[PDB]
Amino acid sequence: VLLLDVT
Amino acid sequence: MASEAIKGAVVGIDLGTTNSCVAVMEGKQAKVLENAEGARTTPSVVAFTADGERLVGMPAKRQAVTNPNNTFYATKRLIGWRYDDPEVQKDIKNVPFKIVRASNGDAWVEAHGKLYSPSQIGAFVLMKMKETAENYLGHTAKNAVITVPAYFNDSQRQATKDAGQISGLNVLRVINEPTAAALAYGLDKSEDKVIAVYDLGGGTFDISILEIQKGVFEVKSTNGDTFLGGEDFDQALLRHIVKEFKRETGVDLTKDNMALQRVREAAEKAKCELSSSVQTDINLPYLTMDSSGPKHLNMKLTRAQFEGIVTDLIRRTIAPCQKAMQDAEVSKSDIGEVILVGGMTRMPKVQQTVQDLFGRAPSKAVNPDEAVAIGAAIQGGVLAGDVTDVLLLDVTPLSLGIETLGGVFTKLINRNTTIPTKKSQVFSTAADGQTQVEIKVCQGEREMAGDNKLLGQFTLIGIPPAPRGVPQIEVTFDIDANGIVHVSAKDKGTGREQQIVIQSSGGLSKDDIENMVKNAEKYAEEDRRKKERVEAVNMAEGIIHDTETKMEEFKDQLPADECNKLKEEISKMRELLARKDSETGENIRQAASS
Amino acid sequence: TLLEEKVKLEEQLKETVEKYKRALADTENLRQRSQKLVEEAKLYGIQAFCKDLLEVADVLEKATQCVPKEEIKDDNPHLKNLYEGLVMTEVQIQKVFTKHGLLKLNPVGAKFDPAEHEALFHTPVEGKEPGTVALVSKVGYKLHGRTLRPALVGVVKEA
Amino acid sequence: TLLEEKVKLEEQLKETVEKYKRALADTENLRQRSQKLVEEAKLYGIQAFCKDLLEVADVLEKATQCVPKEEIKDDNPHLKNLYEGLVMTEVQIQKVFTKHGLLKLNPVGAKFDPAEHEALFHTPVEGKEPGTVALVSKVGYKLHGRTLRPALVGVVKEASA
Repeated sequence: VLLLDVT
Repeated sequence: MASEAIKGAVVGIDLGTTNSCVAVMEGKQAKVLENAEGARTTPSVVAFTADGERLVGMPAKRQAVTNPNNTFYATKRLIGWRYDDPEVQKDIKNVPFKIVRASNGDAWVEAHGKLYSPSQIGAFVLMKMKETAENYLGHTAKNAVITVPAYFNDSQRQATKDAGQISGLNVLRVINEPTAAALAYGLDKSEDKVIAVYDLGGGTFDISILEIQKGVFEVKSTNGDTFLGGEDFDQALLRHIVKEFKRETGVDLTKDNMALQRVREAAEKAKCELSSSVQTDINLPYLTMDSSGPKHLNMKLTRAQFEGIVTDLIRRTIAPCQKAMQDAEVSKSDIGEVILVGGMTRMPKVQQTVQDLFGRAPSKAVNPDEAVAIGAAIQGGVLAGDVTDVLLLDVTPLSLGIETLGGVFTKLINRNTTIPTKKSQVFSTAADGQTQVEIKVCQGEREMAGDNKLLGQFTLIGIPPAPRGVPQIEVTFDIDANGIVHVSAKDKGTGREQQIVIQSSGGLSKDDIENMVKNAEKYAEEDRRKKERVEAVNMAEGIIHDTETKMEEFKDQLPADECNKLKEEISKMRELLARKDSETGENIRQAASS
Repeated sequence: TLLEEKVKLEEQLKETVEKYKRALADTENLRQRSQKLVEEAKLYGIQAFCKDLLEVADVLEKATQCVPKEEIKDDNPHLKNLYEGLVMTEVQIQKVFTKHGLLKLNPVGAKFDPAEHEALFHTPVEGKEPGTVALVSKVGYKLHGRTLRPALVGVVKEA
Repeated sequence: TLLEEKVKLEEQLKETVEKYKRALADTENLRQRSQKLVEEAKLYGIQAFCKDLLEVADVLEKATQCVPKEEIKDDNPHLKNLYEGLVMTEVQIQKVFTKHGLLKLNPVGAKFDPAEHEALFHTPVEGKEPGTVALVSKVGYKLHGRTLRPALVGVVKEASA
């Protein structure tokens, strides 16, 4: 449910 | 007439007797442009060659020795004056270049049998300045606001306007130096007051008593010393240094040439240093060469010694200021503020003299070297540009963003960002098979999710199944004017969008701008360290999950007992002592080949 | 009919004013980014200059220090003048470095710090705290609070 | 009053549209100028540091030329080591200078160019063409076409006859 970050 | 539709760039060319400066309005704060050589002040020297040239500035100061009869310098003392004038008659004797009378009986200058008015020399200097402004800006700078001394009568102001017109500049208005200084200090939007400007440090000392009634500046009185400037102070310090060297050793540097220049530069550096520290050291190794051996200068100079060397020069600025007070019909109690302009006004003795002379603490907020240029730039920007529109443009009080899977706080918009902006950033799913994505919007400056604040929360529900990293979600902030932030999350490819109108976007406008930022800078290295640690943990667990997924795909004839680096990776994970796990992330072995 | 003109003009005014504020707020962010880029470029250039400038100071310091202070006497004038010139040049170099941010690092007796101090060797020394700089083999330098070159020092161990 | 009010407001609409056009022009100009200024601050930008190290370099050169070069023998070993250390410092600082474009200006026989040479005397010199450098009283320094210190030269003058 926790958004990720695109590298 | 109607709106002139200037729609151009306005520059303030501070045309001085010896040095000049040009400034532009870079949005909300003015900026001083550097010339081709990287120096902010262009010398106002125009030199002509044998066949024909127009060398202006340092390429004209350098050549002056070989061409002393064609180097026109300090010509702003001849502008607007007739040939038969006492000041011109005293000036003609000293200046090497020829001064001739024009057809109209005006004091002009001569170069290789050609007539040059004192306005044309200023025109050439203005041309150099416009070339510099075009080099920086990129486009043509057509409109300009030139500055003249406060005692320039109508004829000399008209001559300056003619000089500005000759150089291809649209001279909006010709401004006074004290008015420009007041604008630079910020007294345009001020109540009724009587201010005095203290101009010491150039080729002349000027003191002018200004009034700011109704919002316009009226110069009540002007005064000052003509033969007093910043060169005399440097010469006094140099004379002291050379006398002390001769006393200590016995060699006089006046006969020398290179040693004199070295001593002059050291004296200038020490004088510029004797304004923030009590003492200074002057070291000039291998200053002179003698039969008995080289001699090295080494002098310590205290602030009291320098204040005693030049106390007569400072005290010579006491009578003209008092007479300016008397003529303006004001006393120490009627002066509302004192304005310091000039390079030597940073010396605490000079400011002490001004305070003792007006009864007011002088304002030292604007660099006195570049106050006239910046003030002219501000006035020009107000006159024809659109800068007050940027002034009312509010800025974001504190940075915004969203949460991250590893607890990081991604900065989508920084702290000091103008309010009417839109910004977007793509993001992927947390893990494989995830269909629920939640967004946590918070405001703060620390590199942590919940350590600053929490504006609100919303969940973007509904994602098609896909492996981790493939789905793309566009979290875009649509903060409009008047601080109305429209946080919206967009799922690229499919529907099910989300959008919120979170309030309290800087509603609690207080000292929080300066006190949540004060403790954020001290707690920065530790915050960066813990953010790096959590990022290391995140990529370590991602790598270990990928390795586990690849291992659980291939099992037959797989002797992966030597491939148990996941155990040591986990052991390092449960260790709050190592710097980072990036060097230990070499756990992506795929010798099984699917 | 004519009433629609007021509504259309008001809507167009609102949209155009918002779009104008958007246009005038993007240029400010672009200008701030430009200033940040210029600052970073200048800082990197100056750091590159300092990394090469350190060696001159190191060489001059070693050359001057290698001469013992006992032999500088009036019966050897050529060495005395040269030594005075060299020490004055060294302090001039250090003054110019300090003026432009390049600060020295001579933590004599200060606590060990991995950010600025590097432990060349470990050896217990009587009278000094554990993990304390007893000696400095090579001097370090700092730039604007960020260590440009860690100081090579000796760390007191436990005996 | 309604019609004139509408006309004035439409005129304001056209004015703010043209203001938006000017804003687009302004931001494009700002982009171009930023791209130029980053390059300017990359090539140059060490100008203060170089302008302050010029005097250290000149002092080291004067120190190298100071010693009479006849007393540097094995009789005085510590003067030998110190002189070699000073010469090593000189060559190291000259290698560091030219790595960053800091080229010395030593125009012993070039034409007098006011953009890089600060004339000191106009002495007449026989056998030399007018407009050249009779001697260099101090070597100049420049980086990337931006002179930092003119070479203090002495030009020659035509014969009075």
